[PDB]
Amino acid sequence: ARGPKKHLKRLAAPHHWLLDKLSGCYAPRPSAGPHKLRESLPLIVFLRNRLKYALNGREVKAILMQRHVKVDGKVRTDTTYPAGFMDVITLDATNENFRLVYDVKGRFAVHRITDEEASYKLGKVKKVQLGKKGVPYVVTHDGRTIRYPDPNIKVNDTVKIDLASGKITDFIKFDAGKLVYVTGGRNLGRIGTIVHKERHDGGFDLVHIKDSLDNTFVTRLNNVFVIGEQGKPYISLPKGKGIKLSIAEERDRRRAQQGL
Amino acid sequence: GISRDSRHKRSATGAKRAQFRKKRKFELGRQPANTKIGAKRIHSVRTRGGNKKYRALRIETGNFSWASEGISKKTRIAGVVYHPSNNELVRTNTLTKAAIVQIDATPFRQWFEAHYGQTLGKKSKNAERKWAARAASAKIESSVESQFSAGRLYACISSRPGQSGRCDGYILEGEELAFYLRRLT
Amino acid sequence: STELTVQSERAFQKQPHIFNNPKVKTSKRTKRWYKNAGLGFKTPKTAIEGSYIDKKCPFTGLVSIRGKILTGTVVSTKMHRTIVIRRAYLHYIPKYNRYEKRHKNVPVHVSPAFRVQVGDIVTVGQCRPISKTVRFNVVKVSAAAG
Amino acid sequence: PRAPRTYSKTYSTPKRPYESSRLDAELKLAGEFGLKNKKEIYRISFQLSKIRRAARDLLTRDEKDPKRLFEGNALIRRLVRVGVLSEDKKKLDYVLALKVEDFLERRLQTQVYKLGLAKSVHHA
Amino acid sequence: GFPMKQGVLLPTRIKLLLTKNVSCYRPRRDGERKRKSVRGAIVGPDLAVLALVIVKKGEQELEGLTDTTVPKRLGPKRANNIRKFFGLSKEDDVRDFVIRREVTKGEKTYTKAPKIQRLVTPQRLQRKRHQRALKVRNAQAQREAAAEYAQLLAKRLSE
RNA sequence: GCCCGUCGCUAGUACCGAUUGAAUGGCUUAGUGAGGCCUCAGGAUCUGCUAGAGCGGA
RNA sequence: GGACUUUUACUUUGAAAAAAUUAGAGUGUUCAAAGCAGGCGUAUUGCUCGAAUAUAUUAGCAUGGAAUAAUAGAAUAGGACG
RNA sequence: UAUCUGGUUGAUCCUGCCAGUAGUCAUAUGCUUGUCUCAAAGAUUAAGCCAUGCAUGUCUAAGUAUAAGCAAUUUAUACAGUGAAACUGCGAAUGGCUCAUUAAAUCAGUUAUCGUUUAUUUGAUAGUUCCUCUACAUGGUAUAACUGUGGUAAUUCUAGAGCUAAUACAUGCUUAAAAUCUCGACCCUUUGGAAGAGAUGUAUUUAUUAGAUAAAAAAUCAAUGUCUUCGGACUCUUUGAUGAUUCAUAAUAACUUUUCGAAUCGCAUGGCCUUGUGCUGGCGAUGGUUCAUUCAAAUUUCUGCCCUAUCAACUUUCGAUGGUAGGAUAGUGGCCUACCAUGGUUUCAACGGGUAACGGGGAAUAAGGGUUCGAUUCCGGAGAGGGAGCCUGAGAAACGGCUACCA
Ligand SMILES: NC[C@H]1O[C@H](O[C@H]2[C@H](O[C@@H]3O[C@H](CO)[C@@H](O)[C@H](N)[C@H]3O)[C@@H](O)[C@H](N)C[C@@H]2N)[C@H](N)[C@@H](O)[C@@H]1O
Ligand SMILES: [Mg+2]
Ligand SMILES: [Mg+2]
Ligand SMILES: [Mg+2]
Ligand SMILES: [Mg+2]
Ligand SMILES: [Mg+2]
Ligand SMILES: [Mg+2]
Ligand SMILES: [Mg+2]
Ligand SMILES: [Mg+2]
Ligand SMILES: [Mg+2]
Ligand SMILES: [Mg+2]
Ligand SMILES: [Mg+2]
Ligand SMILES: [Mg+2]
Ligand SMILES: [Mg+2]
Ligand SMILES: [Mg+2]
Ligand SMILES: [Mg+2]
Ligand SMILES: [Mg+2]
Ligand SMILES: [Mg+2]
Ligand SMILES: [Mg+2]
Ligand SMILES: [Mg+2]
Ligand SMILES: [Mg+2]
Ligand SMILES: [Mg+2]
Ligand SMILES: [Mg+2]
Ligand SMILES: [Mg+2]
Ligand SMILES: [Mg+2]
Ligand SMILES: [Mg+2]
Ligand SMILES: [Mg+2]
Ligand SMILES: [Mg+2]
Ligand SMILES: [Mg+2]
Ligand SMILES: [Mg+2]
Ligand SMILES: [Mg+2]
Ligand SMILES: [Mg+2]
Ligand SMILES: [Mg+2]
Ligand SMILES: [Mg+2]
Ligand SMILES: [Mg+2]
Ligand SMILES: [Mg+2]
Ligand SMILES: [Mg+2]
Ligand SMILES: [Mg+2]
Ligand SMILES: [Mg+2]
Ligand SMILES: [Mg+2]
Ligand SMILES: [Mg+2]
Ligand SMILES: [Mg+2]
Ligand SMILES: [Mg+2]
Ligand SMILES: [Mg+2]
Ligand SMILES: [Mg+2]
Ligand SMILES: [Mg+2]
Repeated sequence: ARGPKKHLKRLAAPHHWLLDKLSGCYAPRPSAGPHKLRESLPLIVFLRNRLKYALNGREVKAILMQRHVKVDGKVRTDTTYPAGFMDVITLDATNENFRLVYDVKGRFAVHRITDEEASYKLGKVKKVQLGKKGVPYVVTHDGRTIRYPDPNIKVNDTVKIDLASGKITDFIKFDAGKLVYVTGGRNLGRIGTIVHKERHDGGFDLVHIKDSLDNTFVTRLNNVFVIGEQGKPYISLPKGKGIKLSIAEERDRRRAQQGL
Repeated sequence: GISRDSRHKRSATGAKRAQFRKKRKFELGRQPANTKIGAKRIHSVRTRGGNKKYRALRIETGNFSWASEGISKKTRIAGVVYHPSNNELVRTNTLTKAAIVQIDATPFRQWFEAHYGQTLGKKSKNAERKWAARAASAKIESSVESQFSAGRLYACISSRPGQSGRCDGYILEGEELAFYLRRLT
Repeated sequence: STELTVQSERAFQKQPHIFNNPKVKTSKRTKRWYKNAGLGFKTPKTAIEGSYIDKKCPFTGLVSIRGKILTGTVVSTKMHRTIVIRRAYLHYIPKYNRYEKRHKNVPVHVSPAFRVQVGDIVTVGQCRPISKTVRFNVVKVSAAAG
Repeated sequence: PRAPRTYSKTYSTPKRPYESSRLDAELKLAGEFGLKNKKEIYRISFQLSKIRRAARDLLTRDEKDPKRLFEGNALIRRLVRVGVLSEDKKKLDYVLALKVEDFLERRLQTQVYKLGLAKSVHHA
Repeated sequence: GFPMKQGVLLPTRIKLLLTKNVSCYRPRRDGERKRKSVRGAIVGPDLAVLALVIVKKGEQELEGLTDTTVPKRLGPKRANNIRKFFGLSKEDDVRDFVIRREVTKGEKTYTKAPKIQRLVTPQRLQRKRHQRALKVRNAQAQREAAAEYAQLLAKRLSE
């Protein structure tokens, strides 16, 4: 194919972007960046498609060229920039602070968080490894590399990152009864406790989960993100707390509150 | 050019395969530098992704480690003596990995007769202090020591002059020096 | 499967960077390096007490076992340090709601420290390409009925 | 390379083209309800075929099946909202007895005549 | 109209594969080579024009040549080239020495001059200061967290 | 009553067939062999360092 | 307390599973094919539900089951437990 | 949405096909044609041939302006607005098009990299630099555009003469302290000491060493470091990740036509006191080595393709299967070479032949089971008249790049 594909055909876009069928041949094609492209949310989907602040793509750049948007505390100028899970997106004039966090339907949800707690984020350590000169380091899902971490931080643990200095502050181990966010698969968006991690040598350890409603479900270890201690989330959850109402139960709540 | 692909080969069942596509650079092969013994001549090769490589077509003077003694010296590489793959490489004195070449002794004799105070197989206190302590470590193989008489040591090239541009080896010791001394004879 | 006297080859057989100092007298004339395979595969005794080299050996060699782990009966021992497994299976033809007997012949590399013959159901695991047909390496052996 | 615009046909033709008893009944439905051509009859015979099919597929599923309940009700809830299914015929066994005039009755065609406003279906 | 190529010998035209940094070809894109006819280096009657350059001058004056002298179009630009031109010192501050040229609007003579490059300026010396400080500052802070971890390691060995 | 086959007429289809009959496409033997690439050379003309003589570099 | 399939086939549950399309929930594009829109309210600086769900298993991976159907084992004991 | 009906007899019941019947994202054609919404469209035949035009170019406050450019008016006597040309950088390897090739190939689902390359993005990361006086308040040439002299019927042809720039090209300064290693002048003889000389950034190549630990305790040979109720006491002896490694990482000795370690730019003009063009100093840009990440790539496991036996044996000259070694590659590997074996596939259909064959998502038909189709909107593959070659570059075996043969 001779080199990097620079185009994303619409309809080959990720569905959790929720891009309409018509209106163009193409989708934004997230830039290379902190998140993997099928798992990220290009700034243009956020501003125009989500927040409705911009209409054209031409407007989206006008906004961004003004430096009206930061991500994880820095000005990001890239139209297609790949913001993703646990990113911040501070729009200063308008005084809004968000965090990118999943729907119970799998979709990056608009979630407004306080002016603080924008001051930090949760990375889930991907590998921990001994760098050269003798310095160990930890790498997160978002691609952050932080030297000199706690020796008790292990792969699959999560981490609290300051975002002003970088600088990990405390952390959570990965083990039973921890509060967990499901970052992919059928159950993407559900939140819950642990119970059991069924290990398999050679690959694909399963993590069984139990949410607040005493519902049980499994995904792979990779799909599990550690967000805190039971009933004690370290970041603001969005409405409904990753609960997964049944389709019938969804119909009841709709026609409950609509009408009377 | 040279293609390294597997598709040009017959299949396991022995059927002949039809050509699927045109040769691609990423399967490219290159022509062997047959490195020889002479004035240093080394050409770079710009390989996949930036990435220079170094073809050594003419070399003398390379780095050989004396494993038991724990030191390395830089010597002349007099010639090639054996080679397992192709005896023509011995004929043509071609430097490749697994060479089995002769090298200059004198940087090794110069380091022994300094370090250990002794000679090979015929004052200043602080110097005599170390010479006495390091003894009882001063006995090496008779099969090695006897070489120093001739001025040339049997060694084997450990690097790939065609890739690194360095002709580098270790002086033959141990059981391995017995094997090659037997083939040599 | 068969092996020579150790050094039969025009080149010196030894393991890489496994060095025994002639300045230091020893009991065992040659240092030997082994490794645990993993996956609960027990590196057998012949592996550690042999003199054999076989850099393609899962233990004592530089290959590593990762990927699929297959089992199959050993139909040809005739090659040197490799053999041929016949894996049997039954394929489903949905129209006829029934199965058909198929099979596949897999070349695999049989380390010394295994003495294998036809019969001899064998466990084997994916090693990376060895030669052109060989992706699998003998790991565990079970006995023959006849 | 623009996303394809999907579409579907709304009607179906009868298997035997020449049937006196069926060609009469279609004429009748044409005259009572002021219809244009057999195609309009046909479009409705189609809707009915699709709804009876989904019902059939639901009624072979065990009752209290989440799918049977969820899709069963919603089918019935739409059929009532238009006035095709009676204030209670509301079980699925009844939609299977539903027929074409029940749909044909709900045409803005037929409602403009049904209450005043017209004094004909053709005036309607 | 085909040019000569230096040192190809021959009194004829040949067809050669030409590269960048070779006379008679200007590559139209990067890595492009082209096969072009080129005329030998050896003089023959088939040359339309033979270009020669005067080495040692003869007795009488050549009318359009030895007589009229024609100016260089531009004067020095880089700092030390100005210095090398006039024979100045390292301490001599080129600046006021540089050549200017007068241009009239219709009514206004104005002058213009180059922008000296490789000039030693307050800005440049500041940039050196900032980087040096950045180096040593970071190298100390890199020791700081480093000894700080070494303690936290001995503190987790107690834990 | 049915009904078979040679013979004879007309039309159509394939078949055997001298012609070492012809055409197109794939794979080829052998001889020859363009071109770039690698490599041994060559050194038009330019340059460095130590009137001179000398040692390199492109 | 954590780990036996002798070796299978078979069967259950699950994970991992692109959108489009197919089935289907919601939604008056004036109906409709469609589309993923929209719905309230003072319309003065607003509020808000959505964008479900179901679905190849051939093969692989994880798993609960042991009927059926294969299969291995002590006989010149060179058998098992200690 | 599980349906038939007409045609063999004088009649009869069958067999059985022909005929009717219904759909077709299924193409053509004929006759007919008013409205709204929607919209396939030179695939089939000829991956047959093509006039002409167009489809790839690109500049910020921030690499290079002496335009004999334009406007200015600066505060302007180094430069300072705007700004052609040209350099330098980047892109042109994306798209779009087509279905010729292709039948274990492609492709799908599923693995593999402990088997590799990766411009870029995002996050990290650099006090060590021929010191056998030497610019570091900053080394050196060289060119374009341009000026002028020219050749050709002709082209995005260019010769020869003169100028002048850089984040082009080519060079090259450096900054704390310690510790540890060799050599060793001398102290003088003892459990015996040491002044001082060098070496030590990073990367490259090789050898060697550590990276431990499944339960314990002693003996000696050699070497060797730290306490000393000065005799010997000896220390509870500091060590990551993986199912698994010769892994991450570190040490020793060296090696190198020595990789990198800012001679770069834009905005700001703040602060010290000895007031010197002194010293210091802010927010950005562009670079730079390594690592990680991201966008990828290359191989790769398992199972799965249509008709054919009027294809039964196939594969190994000339690599066929495997072993060793080397070479090569980014890297695995018969990818290739040398040597050595004789293997490898096959009625559970090998091998060959055919395909009006790119694979898949999917499409038509609607009891069910099935039958037929899928050039073509998405994904993957292939090609750019046929073949092969290769240049640039992170990436091409590119074709709106080159070289050559054929047409
Ligand atoms: N040049 C190609 C096009 O030409 C016409 O456009 C029509 C146009 O369609 C446009 O294209 C889009 C895609 O088809 C529509 O979705 C838009 N609403 C509209 O702006 C219609 O809205 C007009 N009423 C008629 C006009 N001739 C055809 N009828 C289209 O079918 C066709 O694709
Ligand atoms: Mg949208
Ligand atoms: Mg594991
Ligand atoms: Mg010789
Ligand atoms: Mg071990
Ligand atoms: Mg639909
Ligand atoms: Mg400058
Ligand atoms: Mg006739
Ligand atoms: Mg003839
Ligand atoms: Mg619906
Ligand atoms: Mg609708
Ligand atoms: Mg199965
Ligand atoms: Mg039975
Ligand atoms: Mg009859
Ligand atoms: Mg009749
Ligand atoms: Mg009759
Ligand atoms: Mg009759
Ligand atoms: Mg029919
Ligand atoms: Mg109108
Ligand atoms: Mg309309
Ligand atoms: Mg036409
Ligand atoms: Mg065509
Ligand atoms: Mg393309
Ligand atoms: Mg075939
Ligand atoms: Mg795939
Ligand atoms: Mg150095
Ligand atoms: Mg210090
Ligand atoms: Mg040990
Ligand atoms: Mg050095
Ligand atoms: Mg060099
Ligand atoms: Mg003063
Ligand atoms: Mg791939
Ligand atoms: Mg090899
Ligand atoms: Mg290789
Ligand atoms: Mg081999
Ligand atoms: Mg075809
Ligand atoms: Mg299907
Ligand atoms: Mg049927
Ligand atoms: Mg297709
Ligand atoms: Mg076609
Ligand atoms: Mg088409
Ligand atoms: Mg191509
Ligand atoms: Mg064509
Ligand atoms: Mg192209
Ligand atoms: Mg081409
Ligand atoms: Mg073109």
